[PDB]
Amino acid sequence: ECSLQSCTQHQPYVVDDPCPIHFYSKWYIRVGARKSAPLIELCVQYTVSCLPFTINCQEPKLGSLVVRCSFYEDFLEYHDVRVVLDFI
Amino acid sequence: ECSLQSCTQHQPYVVDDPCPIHFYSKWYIRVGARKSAPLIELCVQYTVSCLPFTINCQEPKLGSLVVRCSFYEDFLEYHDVRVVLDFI
Repeated sequence: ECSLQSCTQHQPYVVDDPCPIHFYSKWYIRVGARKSAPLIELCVQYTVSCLPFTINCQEPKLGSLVVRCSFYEDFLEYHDVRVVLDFI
Repeated sequence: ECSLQSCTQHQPYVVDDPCPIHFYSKWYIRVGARKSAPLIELCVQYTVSCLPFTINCQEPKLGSLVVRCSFYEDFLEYHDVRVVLDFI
């Protein structure tokens, strides 16, 4: 799955949670455009705040933002959602 | 809306139509990561075939592939869907 979000470049932006309502959230940065790339977990200048998760509206330099969604709190099954931005 | 498709880099790939079933299709290349960017219409080396629409599995150099979907043949209302690839 994939999420297209619009924001103003180089300005704070509260990222809309692409996961279904109630689903638990983990935010990552992947490396390269490659299917199985390593992930850098966020909230364990790009990152602005973690409460709520807000960023400066640009693409990170080494990968593309990713949200890990799960129906369960400890992620028995999870689904990833790439977050791609375009600039108004 | 957005579509994440997996393919093998630098190899022919038949793009899966992200539009709903039956919806009419126009394929474009936008310019830059900017919301209102000009569009280059395809099927009026990246492009491999138009029947069915197949490409070489990479990101185009100046923008990101886009599909224009419409319930009507002459596009009274249309919805765009960005196509983003990752590489297995």
